Amino acid sequence: VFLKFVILHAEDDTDEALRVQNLLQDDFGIKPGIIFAEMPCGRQHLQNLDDAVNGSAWTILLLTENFLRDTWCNFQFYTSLMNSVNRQHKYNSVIPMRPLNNPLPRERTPFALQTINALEEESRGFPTQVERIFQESVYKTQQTIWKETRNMVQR
Amino acid sequence: VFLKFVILHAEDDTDEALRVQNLLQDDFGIKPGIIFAEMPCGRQHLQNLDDAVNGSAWTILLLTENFLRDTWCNFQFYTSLMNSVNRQHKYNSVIPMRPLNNPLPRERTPFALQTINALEEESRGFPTQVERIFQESVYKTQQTIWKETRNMVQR
Amino acid sequence: VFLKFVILHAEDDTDEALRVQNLLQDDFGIKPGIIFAEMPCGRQHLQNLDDAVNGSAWTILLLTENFLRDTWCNFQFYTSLMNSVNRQHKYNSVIPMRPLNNPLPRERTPFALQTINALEEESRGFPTQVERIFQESVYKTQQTIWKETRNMVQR
Amino acid sequence: VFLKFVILHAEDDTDEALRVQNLLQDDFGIKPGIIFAEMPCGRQHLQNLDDAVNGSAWTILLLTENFLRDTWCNFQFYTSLMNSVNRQHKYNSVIPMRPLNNPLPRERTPFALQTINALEEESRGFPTQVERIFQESVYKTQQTIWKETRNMVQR
Amino acid sequence: VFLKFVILHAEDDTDEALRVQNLLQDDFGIKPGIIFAEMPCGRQHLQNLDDAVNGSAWTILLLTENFLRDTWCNFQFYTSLMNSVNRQHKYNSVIPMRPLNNPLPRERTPFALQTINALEEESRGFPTQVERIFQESVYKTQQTIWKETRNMVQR
Repeated sequence: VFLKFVILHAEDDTDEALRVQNLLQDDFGIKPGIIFAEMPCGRQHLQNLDDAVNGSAWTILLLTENFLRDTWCNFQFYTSLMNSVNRQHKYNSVIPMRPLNNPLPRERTPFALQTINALEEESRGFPTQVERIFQESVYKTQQTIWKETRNMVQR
Repeated sequence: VFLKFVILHAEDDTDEALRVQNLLQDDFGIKPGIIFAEMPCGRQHLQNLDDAVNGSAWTILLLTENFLRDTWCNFQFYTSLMNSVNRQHKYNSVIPMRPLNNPLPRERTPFALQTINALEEESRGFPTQVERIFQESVYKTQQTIWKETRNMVQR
Repeated sequence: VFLKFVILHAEDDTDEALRVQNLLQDDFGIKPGIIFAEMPCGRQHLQNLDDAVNGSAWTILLLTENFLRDTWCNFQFYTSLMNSVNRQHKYNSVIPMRPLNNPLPRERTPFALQTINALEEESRGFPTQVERIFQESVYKTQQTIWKETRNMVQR
Repeated sequence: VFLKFVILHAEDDTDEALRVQNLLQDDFGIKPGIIFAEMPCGRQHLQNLDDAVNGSAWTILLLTENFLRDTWCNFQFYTSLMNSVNRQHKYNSVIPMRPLNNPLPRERTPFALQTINALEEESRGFPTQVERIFQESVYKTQQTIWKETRNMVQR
Repeated sequence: VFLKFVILHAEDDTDEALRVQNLLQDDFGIKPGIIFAEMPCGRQHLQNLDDAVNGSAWTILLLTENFLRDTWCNFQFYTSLMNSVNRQHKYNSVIPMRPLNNPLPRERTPFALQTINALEEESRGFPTQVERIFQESVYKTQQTIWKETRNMVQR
């Protein structure tokens, strides 16, 4: 399995993540895709995070007003940022998007996100920019590598 | 005999274990499966535990609010954890699941369980994640080995 | 009589038990202490086991390579494990220690022991950890109770 | 007892841990401090881990080239990470430090560690940064709480 | 602690940063001051960046020929630029200075820096312009605020 998109969320906002997940899968037909919670039960969350980073092309940060309020949440996506930096194959995989439900405002955004275009479903821009960018060839390039990039790990 | 699932329970909660056992067997058709109490009478509980660990693919921890309250109960599943660690054939066989009847809360969970996805029949997630995971091939792989893994013990 | 330590051994290894017994008594001055064989002649072994469990603070499992090879040997220390679980006064009295002479290896250890720190005279650790733990107050606490715990049985 | 530092190590590297332990204790006078192996014999390793987490101010990860190669080793420090996240009293207690003996290289570091400053005795930086940080008041603050934080557990 | 100056550098050029740091501290007596590497060990680099931005009056960009060659380096000082824009208290705190060791040439400078006076230790100008500008009152103004600006954060 390899995902077109993965949503990172706080459990308080899983309905929003789902809603987004639905919107992503349903409207765009962008499937398969996983939210952090679904990852195989009975395993370590950390290990699933690492595997999840590998298994997803793009990495959606559900920028909910209190997404930052829980410390470990800050820790989790930090590693994702590095992974985008580390591997060309994941370059810009980390997609900050303000939710509809209580988006994080610009007043206090962490500067790191301020340096990046943070999207929003409220905006006219989001769907056209996704359409223009999140396309077969862009995904095809990523997955084609991924599979062989993990065959090495299974030989 | 080899089990798809084995439930570990405290005698105070055997009705819940049964109910779960029924739900598992009845709804999913996941049969055969045993709860700790049923193991052959007249034998040592410890020895049955060891054999039970071998005889079951997955190992359900009935995380009842007072499941931890009895010390030996803590001892019992500790060994199961090791067995998951020890043998690939039992990797993640230990499935922490909060019951419906007075589940153990997150306030005081033993950190070890906190590191793991603990399931719950209250959740929307549990049945779909089981369906996606607890499937013929996954069980087939485990049992196929088990039988020969014990023929060695009976030659 | 109440013992600081009791050694459980197979007759094939009594020299090792003795050697250990000597080392324990001689080096540490930890006296008195008994090995399973010495228990009063002409009595039932089982009954001596029960009394021996009561009469000893700590309970050394001479983990010789074939200590497990004789079935009843497995049965004997099983009851000791329960007694540690049953009585606070005997909590952790059961001390698995790999001998010098052909210690049981980690390859096949019974998982129950794997969950526990099993000591070894080969290690640098064993003597310092004993010194730090097996001390007057720890023993004093146990014996002080024991005596009155059996006066009840003799009134 | 409460420790200024605790070293987490794989048994293959205990000499390095010791050497580090010596260097820490001897050069800086930072005493007392324990390595994972020393924890009271005859007890469960897991339980000692939990108590060890409580008993130490700082938590040194002996990042030896094969420290990650053993799975349970990965599991162990995962819980420590959470404990740093969970309790302010342990904030940043988890100190990743590359050993002298075959340090883990940056080529394959687990991203989580990549997000953190990992120290190294090879560097000019390590001793001055410790001196500037690991100081009476910082330790005093931690221990002063710890003692009362466990008096609650012993009342 | 509050710094007169902070140097931002790539690890390949730490000797230059040090040399500059020495020159700054030694020649001008401008102390204390920190280079990016020194920030407290065991913490997140990003968080230290944010705190470092607050803790320094002026922010030296070690414009080494390959300072831009590493992408995240570009990201880091971008946030600093904003902070100068955001807060009057940090207005022009960001001081681009070409090093002695392989300075970035004007041929390919990023236009943003081209709009700004970029200093150079090779020039006659640098020391007199620093003397005329980096003076007690200018620093006094900044620190006096800083301290109370963080008392708000610690009340």
